Amino acid sequence: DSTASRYASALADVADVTGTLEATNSDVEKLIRIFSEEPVYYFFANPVISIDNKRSVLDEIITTSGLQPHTANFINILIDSERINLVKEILNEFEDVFNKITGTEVAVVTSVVKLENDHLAQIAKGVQKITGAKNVRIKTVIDPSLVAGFTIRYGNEGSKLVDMSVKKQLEEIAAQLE
Amino acid sequence: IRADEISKIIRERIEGYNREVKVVNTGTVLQVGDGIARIHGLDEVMAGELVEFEEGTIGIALNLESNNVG
Amino acid sequence: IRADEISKIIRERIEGYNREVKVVNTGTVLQVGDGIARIHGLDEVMAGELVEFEEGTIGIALNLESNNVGVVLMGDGLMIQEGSSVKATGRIAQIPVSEAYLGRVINALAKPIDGRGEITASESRLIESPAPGIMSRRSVYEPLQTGLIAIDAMIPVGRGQRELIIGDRQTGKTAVATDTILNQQGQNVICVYVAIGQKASSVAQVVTNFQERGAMEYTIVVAETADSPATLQYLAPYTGAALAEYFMYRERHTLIIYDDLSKQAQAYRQMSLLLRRPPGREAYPGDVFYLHSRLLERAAKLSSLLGEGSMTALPIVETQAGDVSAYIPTNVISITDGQIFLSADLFNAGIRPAINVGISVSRVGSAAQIKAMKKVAGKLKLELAQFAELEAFAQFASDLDKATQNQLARGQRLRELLKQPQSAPLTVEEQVMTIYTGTNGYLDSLELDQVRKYLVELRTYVKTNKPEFQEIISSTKTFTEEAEALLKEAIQEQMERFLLQ
Amino acid sequence: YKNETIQFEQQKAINQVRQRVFQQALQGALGTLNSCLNNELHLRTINANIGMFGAMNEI
Amino acid sequence: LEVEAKLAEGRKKIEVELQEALGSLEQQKEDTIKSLDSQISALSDDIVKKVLP
Amino acid sequence: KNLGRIAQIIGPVLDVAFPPGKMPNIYNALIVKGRDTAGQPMNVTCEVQQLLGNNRVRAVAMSATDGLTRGMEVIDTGAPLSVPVGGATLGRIFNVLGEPVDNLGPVDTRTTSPIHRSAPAFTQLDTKLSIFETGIKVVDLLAPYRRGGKIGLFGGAGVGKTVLIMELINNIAKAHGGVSVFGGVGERTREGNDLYMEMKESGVINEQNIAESKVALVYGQMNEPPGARMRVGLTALTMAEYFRDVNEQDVLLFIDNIFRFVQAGSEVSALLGRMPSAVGYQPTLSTEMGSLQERITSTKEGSITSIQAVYVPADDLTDPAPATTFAHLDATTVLSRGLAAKGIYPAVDPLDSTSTMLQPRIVGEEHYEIAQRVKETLQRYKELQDIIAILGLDELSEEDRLTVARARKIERFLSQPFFVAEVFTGSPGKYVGLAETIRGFQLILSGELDSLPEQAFYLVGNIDEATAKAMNLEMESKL
Amino acid sequence: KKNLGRIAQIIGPVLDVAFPPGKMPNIYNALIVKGRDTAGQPMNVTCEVQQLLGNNRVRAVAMSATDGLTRGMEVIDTGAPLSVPVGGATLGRIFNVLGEPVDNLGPVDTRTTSPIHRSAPAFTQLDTKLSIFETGIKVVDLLAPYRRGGKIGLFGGAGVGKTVLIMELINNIAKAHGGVSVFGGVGERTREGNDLYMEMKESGVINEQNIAESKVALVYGQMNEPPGARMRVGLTALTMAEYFRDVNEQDVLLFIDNIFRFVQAGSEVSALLGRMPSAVGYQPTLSTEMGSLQERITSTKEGSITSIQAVYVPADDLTDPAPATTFAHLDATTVLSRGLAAKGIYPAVDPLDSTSTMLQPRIVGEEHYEIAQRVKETLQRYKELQDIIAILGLDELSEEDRLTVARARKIERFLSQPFFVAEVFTGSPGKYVGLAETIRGFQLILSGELDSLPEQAFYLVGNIDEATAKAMNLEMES
Ligand SMILES: Nc1ncnc2c1ncn2[C@@H]1O[C@H](COP(=O)(O)OP(=O)(O)OP(=O)(O)O)[C@@H](O)[C@H]1O
Ligand SMILES: Nc1ncnc2c1ncn2[C@@H]1O[C@H](COP(=O)(O)OP(=O)(O)OP(=O)(O)O)[C@@H](O)[C@H]1O
Ligand SMILES: Nc1ncnc2c1ncn2[C@@H]1O[C@H](COP(=O)(O)OP(=O)(O)O)[C@@H](O)[C@H]1O
Repeated sequence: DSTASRYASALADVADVTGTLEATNSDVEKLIRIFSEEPVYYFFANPVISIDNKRSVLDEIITTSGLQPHTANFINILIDSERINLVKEILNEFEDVFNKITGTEVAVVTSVVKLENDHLAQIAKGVQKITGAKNVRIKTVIDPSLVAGFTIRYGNEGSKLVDMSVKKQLEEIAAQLE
Repeated sequence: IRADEISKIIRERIEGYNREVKVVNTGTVLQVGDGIARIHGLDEVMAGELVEFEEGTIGIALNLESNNVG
Repeated sequence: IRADEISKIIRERIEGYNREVKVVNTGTVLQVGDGIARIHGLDEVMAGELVEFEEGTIGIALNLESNNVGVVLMGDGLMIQEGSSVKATGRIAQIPVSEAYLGRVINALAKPIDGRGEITASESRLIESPAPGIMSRRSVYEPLQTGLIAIDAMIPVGRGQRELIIGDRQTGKTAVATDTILNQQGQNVICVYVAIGQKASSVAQVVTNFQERGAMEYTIVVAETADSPATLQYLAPYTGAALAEYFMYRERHTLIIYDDLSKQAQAYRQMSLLLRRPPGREAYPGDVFYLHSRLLERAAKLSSLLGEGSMTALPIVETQAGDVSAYIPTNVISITDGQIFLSADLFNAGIRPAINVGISVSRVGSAAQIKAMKKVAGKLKLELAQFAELEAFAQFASDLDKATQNQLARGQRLRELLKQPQSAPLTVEEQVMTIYTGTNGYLDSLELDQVRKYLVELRTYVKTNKPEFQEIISSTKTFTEEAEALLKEAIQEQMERFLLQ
Repeated sequence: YKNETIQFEQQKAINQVRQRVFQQALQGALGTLNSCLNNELHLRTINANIGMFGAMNEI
Repeated sequence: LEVEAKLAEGRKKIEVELQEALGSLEQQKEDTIKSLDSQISALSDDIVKKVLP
Repeated sequence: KNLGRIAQIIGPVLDVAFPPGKMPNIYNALIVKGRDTAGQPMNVTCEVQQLLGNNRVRAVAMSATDGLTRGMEVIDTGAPLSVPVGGATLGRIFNVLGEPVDNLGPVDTRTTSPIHRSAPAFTQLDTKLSIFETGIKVVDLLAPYRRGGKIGLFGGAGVGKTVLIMELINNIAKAHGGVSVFGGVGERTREGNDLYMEMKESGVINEQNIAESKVALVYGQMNEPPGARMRVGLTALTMAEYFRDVNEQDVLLFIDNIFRFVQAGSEVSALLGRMPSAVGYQPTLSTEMGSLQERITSTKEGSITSIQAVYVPADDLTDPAPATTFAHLDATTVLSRGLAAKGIYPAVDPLDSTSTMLQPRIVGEEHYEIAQRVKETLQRYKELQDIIAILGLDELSEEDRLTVARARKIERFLSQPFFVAEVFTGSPGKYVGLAETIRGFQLILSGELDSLPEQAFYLVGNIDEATAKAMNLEMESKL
Repeated sequence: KKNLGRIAQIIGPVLDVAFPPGKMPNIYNALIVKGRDTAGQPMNVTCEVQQLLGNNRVRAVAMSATDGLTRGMEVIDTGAPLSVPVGGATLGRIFNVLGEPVDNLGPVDTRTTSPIHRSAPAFTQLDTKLSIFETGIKVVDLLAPYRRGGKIGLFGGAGVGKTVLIMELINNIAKAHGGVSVFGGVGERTREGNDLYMEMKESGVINEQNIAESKVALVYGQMNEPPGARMRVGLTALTMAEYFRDVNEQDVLLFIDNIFRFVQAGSEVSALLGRMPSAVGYQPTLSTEMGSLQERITSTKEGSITSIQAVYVPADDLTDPAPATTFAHLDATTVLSRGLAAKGIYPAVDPLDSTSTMLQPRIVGEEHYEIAQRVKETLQRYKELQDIIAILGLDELSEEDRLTVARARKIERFLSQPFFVAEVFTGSPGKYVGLAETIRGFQLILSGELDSLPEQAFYLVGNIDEATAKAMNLEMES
């Protein structure tokens, strides 16, 4: 319930009531793509440089990159209310707030081997059963330290997490010495 | 941490910024409890101007911070 | 014997393991600084769950926000990488319990720090098991013995009653605690000397004295190194409380010695401060009241419906410069069953123990002490209070009234009865003997400074000549005319023996 | 008490030998991980993940 | 003084006996723990079979 | 819905969130339920004080913080908490939320008054002033209560206040045929238990058959959260309120301690995002005492007489909670560590303790002269005593040397034993009549019984018994 | 070798360093910073981590003067906790907060080094014997016996002869018993540090040549030092001491003075760490840090680390927490009341609170126990009469109480131990006393053998026979 989280919530809520849901989604994707470079991020983050020049630059980038007027108006409010210093975590949490309001449950299931995509859909259906979420945005990455087992991680960010790779060995080496 | 960090007023804000003006007519609560309340709006409010509350339980305002009047 | 048989037990522990479907809450640790771990993620974590790190220095989750969770480091985690998968344990700070603890120096994570070997234990006692119920419990109607004279004389302790020792430093608080522990040698009393936040050399000294006195066969010392993390240093009294609950819940009445509790408040203060939970007054967090409330209210007397045992408590709190208006000795006096003081003046002035009953008080009274001492000297507490005032009044000693002269020399000799040597725990029947010797004015005519010698002569004389007295009264708890007769008889005899000479 | 300290050391040494045997178990497990094929043991991992997925839906 | 010094001497002798018995037990335990490395390989293989399904 | 999440839990403060469809009002009972450590259907009740924006609210819980975990459901009852009140709600001991904690049969929960309510305006307050005698010597002499008033036990560090309440309840619960109620508010639980045992003993609970019990006990633990303790007084007050308006009988309240309630309010207010105040407390102390001491008022509809224990920490008066509690009291009894140290009980310095009902015309203009003479010689002695402690009584001049011994007898004479305190004293107490009191004091202050030894006045109920003990003391001066 | 990178923030003493996101260093480990200077970019900036603070950033404590460095300096993670030279390399060498020899001698051999801090020693690795040795200062030897291997607390305010009492104690036990004698100076007046260093050089317990024959390891930390340095020198000195008690397996004499300055450095660094304050001003963690510095002192199964710690009681406030932790944490409290020094006794030690658990009959002999008793009862009674005798004069007492006041002031001036090192300060070449004195001066005072010689006739003389000879001299001069 941070400031970045609640500003993200305001943006996702105006997108949800205005029907600009996925438009603002792709828009914040390209927006954080633009904020990836620290020159322009520092240009906005510096409070020394003049606010009218900053506003002109923002509206300029808005017109050029062809963005939603909602996120345009939003980041104008952000530079006005000075919280443009925080846009990194603002948008980085806004994607997840959008995922929340769209119910899409991002679940990073790492493992040691690139699992069969049917089994990805299988555990996707299983975790949608255990969650009730709209989507389960299945995410995978090869982890070598994980020995063999499936290693899910779901919930809000990384809260709920099941493994079978080293956790099996951890079970054995824990419970043996007791 | 900021004042009026409530995202409902900010939803209204990002809907209807597109002007350079105020909100001076009336306002809404932002925060309330223990007989005090931090409220939004009615920007011209005199120092100690009485406040016509909802449910008529009127009060006087002494904190009048930027986005939030107490 | 090693590596020659244990392979089959290795197979037994391996084969038949869980391979569970345990979905767990797991947190990526964000902000560890100075004994705390403000951890990112970790949503469904019960406040009070132990949280397993990379390390093994587990931690209790005390506070929790919308983003972070205030988690402490029971065991200081000296190396924890940021973003480490710090999952909870699910269970809530449970404590294993057995009668095989009876002697092992045990750490707050239930761990034997005795060197005696690990303990098998079955139950999982909660760390916040609440107080016993209001209707469920009986009044403290039964005596529990001090071994020290003046406390059982005026300000009685009772089984289930939670008297509070208090006083300045270096005035024998831990000493009178251990004395009233190893008083309990045949009273079926478990003692739990929970040592908190002091010298491990001191706790080694007290377990040395316990090994001398044999009392470490049944007592359980929860040590707390001063280097132990302050989360552990405040946690340990809750562990001792639940461990004594383990024995009181069967039938077995017990006693506990927190030692001290002021360091518990200080360590808990440190944890709450690093947790940024804001301080109340005197820079403490406000709810040290609540902490000690939950502690001491877990110490009471059972009734017959659930086991009629007791958990009489002795939480020593430390007060600097003889104050009472220090914040923790202001909370604990409201939440204790009366308080006893050890003034530095009374200790260094020979009254050892130093319980000046002018400020000392036991707020359940005679119903928690024996009927014999009741019928003898219920009144002696207030008599000695008047003697204390009048002896302060007898500073103006020019022409004292003859009656107040009798009263002052009387209470003088009474106060001299309340002198006792170092670690000489008198029989409670002997306390009845000396209390009747005082209350019946035999010593009034006698020598005023040789009353200690009169008493040791008298107690040897009765313990030899008429030991039937102490057993008949200990079987009846009642000061009868037989007790009177044997008493005054040996009184005439030993009064003769010490008059000549 | 000193006699009991000997049995304390005995149980501690039994646990220490058990810990060294668990280190040897970690060694043999790493050897089996090396001799756990990137396709065969991967297929075993996928099948075990599918069975664990059925267990998860049951959970 | 007599009984106290006698018991102190007896306690010193018993402490010597405890030190000797403890050294003997610890040396025998370390010897037997270094011993029997084959059961370690066998139990490691059994753990491999338990973990790998 | 109204189902929300609990975003932050820090101590017994619970930051509950809610969807923007519903954000409930203040003071409303919220109940997270169905969860515990054992998978139990354990519920926790939590009421709301501050609602911190974004449709979220920080609440205080009336049961322990353990059990419930952030991101959990919560069912607000759409209403402020309501306490089961009625004559069926006598006898049994019950919770702050009203659940019978006597562990036998629950009372019939059908008439539940809301726990937070309006305070009676003074147009409803019974302005009828009245006099009360309660049989305890120093009180019914010098701090005579109003049968209708508010009665304060300004106690020190656990000295004579609770035993005073036990004695006084024992003496007046039978006396007042109307309803009575003890409110155990943060009381020490084993001494509330001892009180409950004494009510079982003296049959005021009538343990074999209840709801004829004109006494009604409600208790809240020390070990309970301060969220419980900061409303248990409101629970007891509402039970008395129901009996004062609906039943509109003579109602008797004995809450202990009010400062427990104050400390619990301070305790949660530090947590629930609010500043501190002057030493001790919350900045809402005055309004807390306002709610209480405006709701405990003898009404023109129905009388009430609430006594209440006030433990001051550090045993003083400049402390802010007694600095407003005196301002909200009318029958003040202030105990003293000094008079407890000299064993004199109740250890009230009569200097500090006064009452509005000590007017001469309303106590009897000779009783008032008794009271004035005792207060005069007593205060002069309490002045003189340090000069004594440096220059000797025998030096300290005769026209005051008589008065020092006189008032020195006076205070110990008005130390009188209690029928329960005999466990602490040795002799069973006495229920003293005020005529006997003023008679004995008209002997002492005049200087008729200046022949008696002073300790003949020690711990004696009546002055004729003091003469009897005096003859016994003289007899033993011979023997 | 480990993570290189950049300091992102420096805030006076404290510093916040960012790092590669992969591996942050340990907590409590050290790391140097290269940084810059005027001439050369020396590794003078040693540093030590305190709090990993988000965003792959660690908030860390400095050890030296920390101007001239900036954000973005080339920080070097050394990974390990702060190592420090140990061994015979210590012996005699006056080395500094990180172990480097600042005695203008050779850089000591790093072949044996040890980390700065470690775990607490074990419940079993505590000793058992209540060890007692005397010193030669009679008030101590009367009523505050010294748990050797335990902790010996020196309390008092400022300007009350506490450092001077430590100089006298080390002046005795430097050539008295005990093996290696590790003095540490936590926040010492550095001119006085080199002063007693020169006293070691002149007294020869330390060695000019062949310095590895010293049994003395004077690792001072001067008062001038930055708060990290003052915060760490205690851990350095105790690392030396535990090194010797585990490797020399020696009874180590552990003069340290004064650890209040250490915990004040802790308070000062916490105030920039942003940890919320505590009682009256200090760090919230004073309890645990004093617990560290105490519990890592023990008398081992073989090394009785006798520690003689001073605590600067600030403004003579006993209820301050910086005392209130320590004299729970130690054995022999010795508070030095300033008003006694105002009267003019040196040392200025009350009997009432200056105490020990060594004062037990079954340790000191019941005879010496009751000796100390019969002193203490009388002097406590004298205080109880003092606070009402000062008002309203002398003779309003009894004959008994008048005689008791006389005899109590007899013991009082009788405990005026003339100090052997204080000759250069006052003029009197001090005296040495022992257990025959400890019994006999008490015995003559309490029996009433010496009962007519005036209050000057046992003033500033240790030996009671010396008091008799002084009485003879002053009676002769009339
Ligand atoms: N009856 C007694 N006779 C003589 N000495 C006593 C008696 N009771 C206690 N003492 C002494 O009190 C001294 C201090 O003991 P203790 O440590 O319990 O005091 P304390 O105030 O608890 O100190 P701390 O709080 O630092 O532990 C001991 O040396 C002990 O000898
Ligand atoms: N025992 C003593 N003998 C002679 N002179 C003394 C003694 N104690 C104090 N003085 C005088 O008082 C001055 C300062 O007192 P003192 O040296 O005791 O404080 P200190 O030792 O510096 O205290 P600390 O070391 O705790 O800071 C000394 O310079 C000396 O002149
Ligand atoms: N002179 C006295 N008369 C009666 N009780 C006394 C006296 N002195 C001390 N007490 C004790 O004080 C206790 C009552 O203290 P009180 O303030 O009433 O309750 P609490 O201590 O719980 O606040 C009694 O239990 C009794 O043992």
